[PDB]
Amino acid sequence: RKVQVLDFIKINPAGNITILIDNFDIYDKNIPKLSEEIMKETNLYAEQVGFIKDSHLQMMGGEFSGNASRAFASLLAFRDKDFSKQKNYNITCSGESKVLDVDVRNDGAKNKFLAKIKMPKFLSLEEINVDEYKLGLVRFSGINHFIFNIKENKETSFENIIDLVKKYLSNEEYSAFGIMFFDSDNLSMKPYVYVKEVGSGVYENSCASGTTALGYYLKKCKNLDRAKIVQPNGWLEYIIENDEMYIDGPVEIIAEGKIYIGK
Amino acid sequence: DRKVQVLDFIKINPAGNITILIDNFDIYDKNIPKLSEEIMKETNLYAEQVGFIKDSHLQMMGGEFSGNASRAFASLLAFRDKDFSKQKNYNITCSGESKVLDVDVRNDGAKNKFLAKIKMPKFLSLEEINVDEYKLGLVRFSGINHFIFNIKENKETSFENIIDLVKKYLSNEEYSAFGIMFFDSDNLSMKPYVYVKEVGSGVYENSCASGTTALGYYLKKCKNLDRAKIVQPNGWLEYIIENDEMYIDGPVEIIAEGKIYIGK
Repeated sequence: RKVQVLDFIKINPAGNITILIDNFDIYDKNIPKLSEEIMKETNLYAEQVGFIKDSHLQMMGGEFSGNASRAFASLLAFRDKDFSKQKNYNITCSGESKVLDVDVRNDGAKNKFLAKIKMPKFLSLEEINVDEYKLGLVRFSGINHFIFNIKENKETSFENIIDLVKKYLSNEEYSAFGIMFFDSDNLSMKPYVYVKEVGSGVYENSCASGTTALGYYLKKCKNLDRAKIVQPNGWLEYIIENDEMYIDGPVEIIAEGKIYIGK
Repeated sequence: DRKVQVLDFIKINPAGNITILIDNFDIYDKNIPKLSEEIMKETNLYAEQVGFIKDSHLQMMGGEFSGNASRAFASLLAFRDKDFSKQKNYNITCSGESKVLDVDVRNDGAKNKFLAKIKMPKFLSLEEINVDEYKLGLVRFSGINHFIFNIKENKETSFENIIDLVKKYLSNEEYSAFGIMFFDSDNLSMKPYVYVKEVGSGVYENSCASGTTALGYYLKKCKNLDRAKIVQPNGWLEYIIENDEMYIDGPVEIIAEGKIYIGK
């Protein structure tokens, strides 16, 4: 059979492992099929994958990803003869209609960077009481984040909550949701993400949109304007300024070259 | 204090035992262990083991033999041989193996897919142990001692129960490592459980060529089974006993290659 050779760049945006495929039809029909192949452990590993063209980033499912957009912005600095310490890069991403002005700065090594990006605004902020648990609820365009504060609630297993949430959205149509298990003693967060297609949960290494939900929620409930939220395999800082949300974090270009898959 | 190191990498999938081979590097660098450690992280290029190439030699990150890695190296040689058609034998060497390794590489469906057969080290001991209520066929080797367990031929048990029982065996025996081949005769399946004193914990590998070898030896005595294809958690390897010599066959796919950037 035919082996298809693609141009790849592997990047670690604060643990949210991203692969970017270059010189590829960003609107190819088979993108979702080869994307899951690119991500398996039996191939190059990845938590997400995108297909770049000029200054656009076409995610595998037309979704917007703050972490992926920051990886793409750090890649343009990596490849820019003129980049010194700081430089703003304008890009576009599927799922966001506005041009994104990403502030990229050097973070030590030439492959290491720090990328800040403007994050979408929330559509609603509710504080909900489900059964005998308090939860935070932040509704975005596409995904609904839930904030479960470990300390502020009684002892329980995560699994009980993932099920309880799933019960809350029983009579509510959604494409995906997220539970941000938040530990106040540490200012840490374990991001959870269910989606309809996968039909199963996924504990991520870091979740940019989830950190904004966390951020919006700590702003309204505790008057916290910006903070650094440590996550399973990385960290992200949320910044609220002039009523605008921004997520900053580290980024690192891992590897670059060719990837051989079937056709 | 900021410096990027640029290495040539090849990512291969020898029956689920993800391998990264580094090319054109000093295979006797002091920093090899630390470089292998960072390259293996999930937050980096992912890998279960790292090798370092020099001509026809493969230098594993610690100086130890790996049948899967060697199979991956040979498959790479075939990948880069413009004259490889459908089958070709390749002569290579591997750290921790005093004898040259003639590897039989064959096409497996495409230019990146290969079937590679390799000769494996012979066992140093073969014996049937009987702990508490269960029996288990120890097949020792220079490095690791594998503990076969036939589940169809044993009473109802828990995997963890056995693991503990075996770990208590090894108390009075100095062991740098040990493994447990959970073998199911009905489906010819095998769950390779491994343990290391340094790690202090176990892992169920996607494949173990040396464990399939141990299984094969015990099956040749306990059944007179000379060869069989053993399905594993994320891959399959076939064992072939021939002229009292152990071979391991299996698939190897070339995943990717290019450059990797590591700070120093």
